[PDB]
Amino acid sequence: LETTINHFFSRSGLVGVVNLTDGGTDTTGYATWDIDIMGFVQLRRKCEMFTYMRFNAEFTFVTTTKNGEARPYMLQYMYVPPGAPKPTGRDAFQWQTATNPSVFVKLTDPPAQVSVPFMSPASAYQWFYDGYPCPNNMMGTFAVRVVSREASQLKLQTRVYMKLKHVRAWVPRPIRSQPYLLKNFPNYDSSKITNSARDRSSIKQAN
Amino acid sequence: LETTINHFFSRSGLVGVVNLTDGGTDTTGYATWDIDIMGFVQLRRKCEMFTYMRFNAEFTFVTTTKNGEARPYMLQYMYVPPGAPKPTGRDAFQWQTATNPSVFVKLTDPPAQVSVPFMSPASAYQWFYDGYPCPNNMMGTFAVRVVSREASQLKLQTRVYMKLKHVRAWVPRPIRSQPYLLKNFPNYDSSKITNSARDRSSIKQAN
Amino acid sequence: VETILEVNNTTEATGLTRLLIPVSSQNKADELCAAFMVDPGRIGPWQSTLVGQICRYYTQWSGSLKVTFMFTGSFMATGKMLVAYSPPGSAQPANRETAMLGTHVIWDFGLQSSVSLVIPWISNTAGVVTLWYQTNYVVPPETPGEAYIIAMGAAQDNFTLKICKDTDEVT
Amino acid sequence: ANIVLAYGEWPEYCPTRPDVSVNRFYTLDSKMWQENSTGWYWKFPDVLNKTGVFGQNAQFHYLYRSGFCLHVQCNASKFHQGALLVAVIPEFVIAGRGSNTKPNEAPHPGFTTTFPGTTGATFHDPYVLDSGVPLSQALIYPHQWINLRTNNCATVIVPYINAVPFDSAINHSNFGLIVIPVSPLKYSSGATTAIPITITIAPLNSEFGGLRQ
Amino acid sequence: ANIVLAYGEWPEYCPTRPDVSVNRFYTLDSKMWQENSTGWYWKFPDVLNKTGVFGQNAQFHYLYRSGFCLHVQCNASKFHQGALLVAVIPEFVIAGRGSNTKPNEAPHPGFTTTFPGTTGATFHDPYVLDSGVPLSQALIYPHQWINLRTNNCATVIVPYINAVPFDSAINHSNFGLIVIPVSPLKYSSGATTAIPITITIAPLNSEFGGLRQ
Amino acid sequence: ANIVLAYGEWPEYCPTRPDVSVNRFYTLDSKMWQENSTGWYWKFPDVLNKTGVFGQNAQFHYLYRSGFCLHVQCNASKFHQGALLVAVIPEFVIAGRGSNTKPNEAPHPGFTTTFPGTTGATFHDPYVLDSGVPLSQALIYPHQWINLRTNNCATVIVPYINAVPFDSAINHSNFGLIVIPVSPLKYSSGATTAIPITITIAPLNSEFGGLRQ
Repeated sequence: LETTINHFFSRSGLVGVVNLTDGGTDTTGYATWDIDIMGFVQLRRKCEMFTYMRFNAEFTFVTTTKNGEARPYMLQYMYVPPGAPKPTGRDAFQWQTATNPSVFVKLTDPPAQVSVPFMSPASAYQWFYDGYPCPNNMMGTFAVRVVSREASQLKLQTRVYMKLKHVRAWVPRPIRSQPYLLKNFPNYDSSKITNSARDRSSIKQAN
Repeated sequence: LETTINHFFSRSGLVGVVNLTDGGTDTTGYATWDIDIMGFVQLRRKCEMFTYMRFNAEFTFVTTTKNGEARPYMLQYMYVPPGAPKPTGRDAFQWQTATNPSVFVKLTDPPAQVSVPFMSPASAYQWFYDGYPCPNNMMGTFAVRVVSREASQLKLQTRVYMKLKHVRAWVPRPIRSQPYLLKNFPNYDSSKITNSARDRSSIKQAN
Repeated sequence: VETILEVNNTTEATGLTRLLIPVSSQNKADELCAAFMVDPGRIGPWQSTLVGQICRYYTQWSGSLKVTFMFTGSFMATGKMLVAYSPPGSAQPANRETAMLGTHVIWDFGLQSSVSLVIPWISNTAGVVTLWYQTNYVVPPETPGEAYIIAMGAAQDNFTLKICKDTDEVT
Repeated sequence: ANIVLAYGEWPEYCPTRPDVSVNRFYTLDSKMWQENSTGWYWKFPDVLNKTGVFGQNAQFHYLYRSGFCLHVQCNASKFHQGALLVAVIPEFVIAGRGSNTKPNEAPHPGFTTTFPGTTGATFHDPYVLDSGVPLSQALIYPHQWINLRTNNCATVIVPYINAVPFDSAINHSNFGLIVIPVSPLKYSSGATTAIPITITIAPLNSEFGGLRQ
Repeated sequence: ANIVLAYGEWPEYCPTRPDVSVNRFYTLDSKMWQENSTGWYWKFPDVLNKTGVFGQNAQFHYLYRSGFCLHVQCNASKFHQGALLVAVIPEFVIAGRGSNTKPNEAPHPGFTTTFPGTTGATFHDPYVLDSGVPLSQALIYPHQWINLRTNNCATVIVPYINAVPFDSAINHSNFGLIVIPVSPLKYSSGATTAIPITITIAPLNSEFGGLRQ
Repeated sequence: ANIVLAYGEWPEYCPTRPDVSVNRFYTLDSKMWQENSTGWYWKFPDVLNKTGVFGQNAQFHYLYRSGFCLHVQCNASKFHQGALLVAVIPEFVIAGRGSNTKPNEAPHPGFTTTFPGTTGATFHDPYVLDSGVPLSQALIYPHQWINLRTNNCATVIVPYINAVPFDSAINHSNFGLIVIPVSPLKYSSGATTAIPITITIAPLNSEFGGLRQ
């Protein structure tokens, strides 16, 4: 039962890590993180085993401070859907928009948790698109800010844990053995090609 | 009703105690504790009364500070299944793995509580294995770390309380009367053998 | 799904020729040609197949396997070979008579050109598949006396996997 | 002959239907396979964008949907020896060969390498399929072995594999063909030093839409 | 005679079945029981790994499953007196005798002590069964009393007791036999100073698997 | 293929019966047949006295009775030419080569010549079958022609031919096999100079008796 796709993918791993400063002259405050599931090599190798995929996602935000102690401070997470403009500053108008859903949660509360459905104009996500427009499948954004009035003087460090749900896959393909070089390109190295089987002494042994 | 095995074993005793420093040059932070149920003599004497056993476990982590006051700090408990590698440092990659399940909980929250099922490749656990490969039955690991960014300067002291559940036993054997010398070996002392009945004056009395 | 094992994984080999077992007519009547292990989740020839990459994500496995050979050579060249499974326990066999007392299939080149041997019951030594020169590699005039044999391998309906775990091919 | 039906699905309909002049055996030129050859690949829906009625009705339209019936002959004498692996690959993305991690300094394949045309293109590293993926498990795709001592022909009926039921036939090559000489060619002196490989394709169940005059 | 059926289960099947030459009464050599004797124990599935067809078919195989029918005779004259306790013990692990708590400095039993073979081995401290466990409650196992004024025979039909239905018969002794002279041997002068003890075992329902030539 | 049933009788029973691990295709090593070769012969019930379970159950027993299913492959290219004669001979007694009429001065074949083992032995005078008997009428036995332009295989199902229904499998070779290149091997330069000959035998209907541990 633990060999199906729904158990091969559905497990709350760690996708991303977002920093935040909220300082003085560099009064950024916000921290946008374009969300793609190809961050860490493990999930990319498990997701490039297939050609087409379709899934919902559960997102869990676990926010700590620099040292680690957490004081009660309001935080706004904001999901910018595909096509909507990203926020530019801490207090721009793209923060008070009603289309962009927000989650208001304190630091002392349990970690935040939302769910994002299938949001592609095609019938399924495709990672290998042979042609000309990388494809145009996207999931959105997750800009986060400290809700306050007087500038907060702390630097947080959020973690974004993703779990896939209701996963369906199509057109299996072999597993990438060569190392990675870029994010959105399967570029390998021409020289120094690593063999898929470690060498042994001779062909008439069992090493 | 309180003489069955399910009431003879199912009671949340104390199995282990784990320390933690999270300091400077000895920046360990993590604290791994290989989990075996033969820690304290009482449970070992109650579990070596039988030859084969089969049970689920409930694990409760009660974490305090050195003095005892508890401030809100995020903590990660991580269950390393049998066969998976243990974490080596505080921020190694074995902490961001998706296979190893984790529990994120603060100090001010109620104590953590998880459940581990029967995880042996055989049909039941055996404590007495007459032969050559101690056997190869194992339960896993429970590495714990302070989730932070800037090093926490506190030293905690976790307690691991285990409760057995759905216990089944087979092939009863007599109760060990001699003292213990090792953990994984029933080595007794050749000299100074303690008698299983205290001495009295004569054989024709009732002392 | 059948998948070409990398049985020739020794050194001094280029990229593709690691997938081929060389058979020649210079080798003597009775001699060893090629031998390999069975364990798919082990550093060796089974690291290049697909079952050897999937059985790395899981920490326990069971069930039978199937190793199928295929002879790429001339049409006019015949000869016999002895494929031989030796179960776990003792080490690799030494002579052809010790191998033919274990599990063995006599595969010739005249009629059959692709033999298949089913390996029973293997789990987390693990078994040894040997491949011996039975008689010779005869070849008529004006024909190259050097051919290749591709080894392929897959699981069976009994193959069951347990305990999920992240792999270690990546860093 | 034995037909390997790709993914167990027949190419079916769902737009004009020519049904007369496009369901004919388009025969590509033969490739000369030699000792030191590496392999060949063909991006399909732009192989036939320059050949006759199918090219005319695929360039002047905007939407496209069809399957294919492939046929790969490789006729050699009874004294040659070797083996080919013919396999279709859905969404066969050619990777770039380099060791650069910067965006506009890393190499990328050109237009002639990604879309070879009606003359095909050869591999550079056939051990990694020019995509960083080892070919040893490339048998996960629909495939056949052309073994030069058992048969000389292969055939693949491949349906329409795409996420959108209609797509442009010019800016998106659906799937590719890859022939690879796993076992090299060997022959005694005095024989023909090169073996021809012939490919004929039939566009089963073609559908075209939105034609711009 | 009275038969004590171990744990109320008959040895049953679940692999080859000899059924002819291994279901015979293998008779071990007699042990000379004397005044100052201590006891004897036998690890069973490696007692018969050197004796004939069962040893051949248990060494050349890899998987093993069988029960046993034991028979322990102890024939003494009507003027001798004493008592024996014969008991089977599943997973009889011999402990080491010492007072060291360090891992590689604490004592451990050798290969000849853990696996005695077809000649058995004697105890050192029969009061603790050489396992730190008192023998007074060793009657929790299947057992009989050989009392030299009531009977001279004992028999134990013991089934297969293991967590895995197949296991190696060379690196894992399933269960052991232990004969212990609880009441010592006494006799007037002029009688036979030693009493023989004879053990015959029958491997009921043997099953072997995975034979490596 | 065409099977020549020896003497029109199937090997039948009449003692233990293994029926599992001895009814498998024992494959002997291939013999390199060349231009100047002479022939080969094999004494059967002592070919398999050193190979695995059949050798174990034939050395440790005293009575023996079985038939055999033979298979002789000889795979050559379509440019080689020649012919073999494969024939079984009941009670194939090797004669000695000499010209002496005195009892203890006349030559006699050694143990390695009469019982070759699992590696066979070659003839010295194939025209007289090394027995003073001309091979031209050796077609009186069960036999086949392995002609290298029609087939490459032969098979002989041979029953038990003996005057006593049980006999020792160590001191009495029942019957022998003889392959003889009647027409020599011919090939043009550049071809494989030696042709392999492979023999696989199956002990149909084996019966063993009187086993001495």
